[PDB]
Amino acid sequence: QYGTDTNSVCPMQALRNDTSIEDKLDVCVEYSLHGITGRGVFHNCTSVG
Amino acid sequence: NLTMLQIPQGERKYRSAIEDLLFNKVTIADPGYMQGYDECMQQG
Ligand SMILES: *[C@@H]1O[C@H](CO)[C@@H](O[C@@H]2O[C@H](CO)[C@@H](O[C@@H]3O[C@H](CO[C@H]4O[C@H](CO)[C@@H](O)[C@H](O[C@H]5O[C@H](CO)[C@@H](O)[C@H](O)[C@@H]5O[C@H]5O[C@H](CO)[C@@H](O)[C@H](O)[C@@H]5O)[C@@H]4O)[C@@H](O)[C@H](O[C@H]4O[C@H](CO)[C@@H](O)[C@H](O)[C@@H]4O[C@@H]4O[C@H](CO)[C@@H](O)[C@H](O)[C@H]4NC(C)=O)[C@@H]3O)[C@H](O)[C@H]2NC(C)=O)[C@H](O)[C@H]1NC(C)=O
Ligand SMILES: *[C@@H]1O[C@H](CO)[C@@H](O[C@@H]2O[C@H](CO)[C@@H](O)[C@H](O)[C@H]2NC(C)=O)[C@H](O)[C@H]1NC(C)=O
Ligand SMILES: *[C@@H]1O[C@H](CO)[C@@H](O)[C@H](O)[C@H]1NC(C)=O
Ligand SMILES: *[C@@H]1O[C@H](CO)[C@@H](O)[C@H](O)[C@H]1NC(C)=O
Repeated sequence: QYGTDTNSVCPMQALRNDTSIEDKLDVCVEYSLHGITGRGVFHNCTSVG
Repeated sequence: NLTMLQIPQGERKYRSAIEDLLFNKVTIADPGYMQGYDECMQQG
């Protein structure tokens, strides 16, 4: 199943070291957040949800 | 009395009073011709 949990199941071979977004704001990056992957542009915002 | 149809007499205005009243009752999105790309970059 895809996208039904806030955490994921991952094969060990797919794991990578964490990186920060602080020096990569407002530019297109590839992301992998707790198993959810994609491309996008990130900006600091007031918290909602 | 033709006041409502005339442009009032800083930078000069470009709308009469009645034109102002009409435009204020219509909701139109701003396309941002000058710098809309950066404004959208300021996401919210
Ligand atoms: C020969 O022809 C040329 C071409 O026609 C003539 O040149 C034009 O002359 C006029 C008059 O001098 C110039 O107008 C000024 O332009 C300023 C710059 O505007 C740009 O930047 C703005 C942000 O900084 C931006 O908002 C603006 O774009 C919005 O507005 C335009 C219309 O003006 C729309 O087409 C855009 O889509 C956009 O609209 C959105 O925002 C609007 C405003 O909220 C909404 O109404 C709209 O629905 C949209 O949501 C553009 O990119 C601009 O700053 C100047 O603004 C002042 O004057 C106008 C008109 O009186 C007021 O309405 C403003 O509020 C503001 O007022 C006061 O001005 C004085 C003096 O600057 C200032 O001291 C005071 O503090 C201001 N205070 C207030 C109350 O706000 C003004 O619009 C125009 O740019 C020229 N075009 C060029 C050079 O290409 C030329 O004169 C002709 N020659 C002869 C001899 O006739
Ligand atoms: C012509 O009509 C306009 C309205 O269409 C009059 O202007 C208004 O007058 C009232 C009362 O002084 C003000 O509160 C409004 O703000 C005015 N509206 C404007 C200036 O757009 C105007 O006084 C009339 N002229 C005469 C001489 O009858
Ligand atoms: C990832 O982090 C671990 C623990 O700090 C470290 O041992 C490893 O070398 C890091 N890998 C890379 C490629 O930097
Ligand atoms: C992001 O915004 C929040 C809330 O406005 C602020 O407290 C925080 O410090 C900002 N982050 C950075 C890295 O400046």
